[PDB]
Amino acid sequence: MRKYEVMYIIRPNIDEESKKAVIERFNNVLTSNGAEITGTKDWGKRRLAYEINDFRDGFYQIVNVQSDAAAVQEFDRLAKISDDIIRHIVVKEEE
Amino acid sequence: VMTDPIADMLTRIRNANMVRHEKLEIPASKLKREIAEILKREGFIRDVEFVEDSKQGIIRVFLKYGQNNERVITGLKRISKPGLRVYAKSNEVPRVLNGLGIAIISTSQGVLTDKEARAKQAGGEVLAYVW
Amino acid sequence: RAKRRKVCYFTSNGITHIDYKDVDLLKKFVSERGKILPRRVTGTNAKYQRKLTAAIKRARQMALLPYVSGE
Amino acid sequence: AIKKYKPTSNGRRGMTTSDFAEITTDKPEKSLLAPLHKKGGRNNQGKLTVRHQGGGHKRQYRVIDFKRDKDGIPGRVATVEYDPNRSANIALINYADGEKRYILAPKGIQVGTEIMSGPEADIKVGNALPLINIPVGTVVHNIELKPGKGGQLVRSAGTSAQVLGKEGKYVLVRLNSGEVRMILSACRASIGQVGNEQHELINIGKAGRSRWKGIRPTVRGSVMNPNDHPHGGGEGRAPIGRKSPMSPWGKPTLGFKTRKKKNKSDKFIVRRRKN
Amino acid sequence: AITQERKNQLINEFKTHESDTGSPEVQIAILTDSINNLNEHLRTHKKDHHSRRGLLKMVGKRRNLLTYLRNKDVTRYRELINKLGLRR
RNA sequence: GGAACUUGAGUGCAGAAGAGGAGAGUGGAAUUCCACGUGUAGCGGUGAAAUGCGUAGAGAUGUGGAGGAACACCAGUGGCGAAGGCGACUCUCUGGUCUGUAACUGACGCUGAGGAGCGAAAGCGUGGGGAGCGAACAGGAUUAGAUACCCUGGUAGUCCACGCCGUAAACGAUGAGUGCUAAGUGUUAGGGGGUUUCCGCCCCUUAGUGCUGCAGCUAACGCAUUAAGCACUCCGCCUGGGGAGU
Repeated sequence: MRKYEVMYIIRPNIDEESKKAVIERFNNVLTSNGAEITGTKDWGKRRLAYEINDFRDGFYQIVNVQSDAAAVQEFDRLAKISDDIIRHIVVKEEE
Repeated sequence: VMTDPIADMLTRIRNANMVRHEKLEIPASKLKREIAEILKREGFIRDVEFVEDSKQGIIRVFLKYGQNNERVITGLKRISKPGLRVYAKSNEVPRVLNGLGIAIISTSQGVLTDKEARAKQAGGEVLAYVW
Repeated sequence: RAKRRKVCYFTSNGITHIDYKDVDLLKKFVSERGKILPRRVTGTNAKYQRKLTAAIKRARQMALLPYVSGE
Repeated sequence: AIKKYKPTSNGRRGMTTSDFAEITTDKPEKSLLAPLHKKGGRNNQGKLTVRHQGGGHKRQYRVIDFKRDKDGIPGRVATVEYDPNRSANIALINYADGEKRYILAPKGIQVGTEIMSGPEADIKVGNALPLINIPVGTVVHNIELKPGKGGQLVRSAGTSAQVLGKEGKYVLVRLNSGEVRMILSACRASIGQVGNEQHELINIGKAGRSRWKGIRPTVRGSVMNPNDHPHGGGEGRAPIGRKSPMSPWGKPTLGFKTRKKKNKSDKFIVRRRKN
Repeated sequence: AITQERKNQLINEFKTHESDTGSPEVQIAILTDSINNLNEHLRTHKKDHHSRRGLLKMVGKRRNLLTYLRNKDVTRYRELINKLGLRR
């Protein structure tokens, strides 16, 4: 087991309820993977120097979890299936 | 890789002659201290003194130097070497550099100078020549 | 002989940063040309500059900083 | 894998066969077996519309619902079986209903893996869900042209297809050899390219294996008598002197388009002939 | 990796002493575990030529250490290779 | 051969960084093509030109889409790796190196014919890919001739996957290991200390690596604690040129 920090972007235009749906979904997946919570923060809306698909800005969101080591391998594709999410990255925590 | 401590001590004393430092250190062995005592008898070197530290070592050798500059020894070489055994019958031993030079020949009676070896009529391995 | 102008100013108030979570200091590292400043100005040791390099690349992955802009 | 044969005989010198590693059980389930009388390529009138057909080994059809009309019901891959009828291997799948239906088998499937036929099903291989829910660029197989008709597209082994993107009407698709069509968005399709890609690499190695296929030999056209074939006649290996290489039927074959210039499918052809 | 707990378990089982951190026993044991993991790693990818030559070097190490162990105490050696099941 | 020792060596503990290897995913810029908008006689190329592209509306510009290849700037006689060689990012597995009190093993070391593996680029076999670049080749120029240097194109190749081939100025034209031998001035990562909480200055000690130079070596050029210096151990190799690496 090891620590992990993860960032991901959700769509700026999304309705707050649907945002609650995708966040409870990402949390249910994150706990399905056995990734224990350590801490989290909400960067929220921020302007972008460049668009990814088209959007001029995005909702940043981050999590910090103690976990495998096996889970990220399943978490990535499940982070790929959703059209609502834009980008996701999982960096190891070794400050 | 430390193939032979004695030849190493010989390149130590030769390099020491080249650098003209007053003294240098060598790891201990009775084989080394005996021939060093032989050089002490020959007088080419001023003094040798061991200093104990666990386990082996460390001898400190003081090079002698002439009153009018000049290296005390004009040459030094170890004819004996691993991968090429050498032997010498008691009458067969050369008198290197004629009368000035002396052989260092280990024998059954112990390490001996070519004069003492000729007197004892005892042959043995020729460790090195110094001149 | 010898001293560099505008050297470091990081180890003096470091260290272990960031690795990339901050945006303000990375905004300090970026040039008007949008590229990382040379060690001749930044003053950092090459290891710190390279860890900083991979860190800012991670920031570009975070899209926290521009990849390219006007000069 | 491919098991090369040692040249113990002249027919052994080139012949090769597939590993059959995917196969699990020696025999098909009795319930879904169907008869296959061999027409031999003859018309119902009795005349042979198609040249050099028939004379092959006897075959027995296994029922296969490409349509996958049921949905929301999880399945399970119990076994995989050889299919004489086509290059693609068949993999039996047990539904939670207790229903059993042979189904087309994409490579990399494992025994006992769950498979849902519903819209809510996961992208994971063996699943079949409607194109609207399909993410762009994922490989897809057994695509239907219309819902409820079955997936005529991409049934042969080793073939694949990809989505270039989609609108409400219609979803784009990359058909094999690069051709593209706006297939209906409502229409169902199955993710994951068909397995047995090694079938193309198989070498027959003798005239005798062809008889079992059974691919009957085709006489070269120049050898044929002039009354029977346009390229016939001449005093031994006649040059294709006559203008425009030709079929025994009057239409030219080399580079001559056989397409109807006016067709209902012409509107759907966003792209054609990439070569 | 191997994980640190597995090392602590692997060492204590084979020590001739309460604090025998060294010894050809424990050395050839830890190197054996490294050989097994690296061998499985070679099985995962045949393209790992560097892991392969490194494995050859570690085989040189095990061969030299077991050779000297044959040179010293044959009884401890046969008991050890019987314990591990290795060596021809 | 018996009995011992830790300094050679190995292992451990506590740390240190590295384009090290392989697998998977992902990134943005640009070239090119396609689609449309805009707008019109040039565009492109050379020493000069012409071939070539363009009123069937190019080039240019705006937007969108597609595909492949490479990773700018960071980047540094920087780093890693045995060599060859490795330069976007993330993750997965994993090799190697260095430092430090110091625990343990107590010579368990070095080299190494045969043998085995790796091994640039080009090439060959099979299946894919092919944006650009580009042998062969086509055309236009240059010239007495131009089977070239130049330009406009362009196949194989260059790319991937599974194999073969095992050649390079594969060079540092300097084999590997170890000991010793003035120094100096940087850097690459560590360790200790002498004031200072720190910052930071100073001194010392390891290993990597750049240059300048004392002794010493030299046909000369030069080398020079990274010897080609003084010594040791082992392997490879040389015996006039051409004929002939035939």
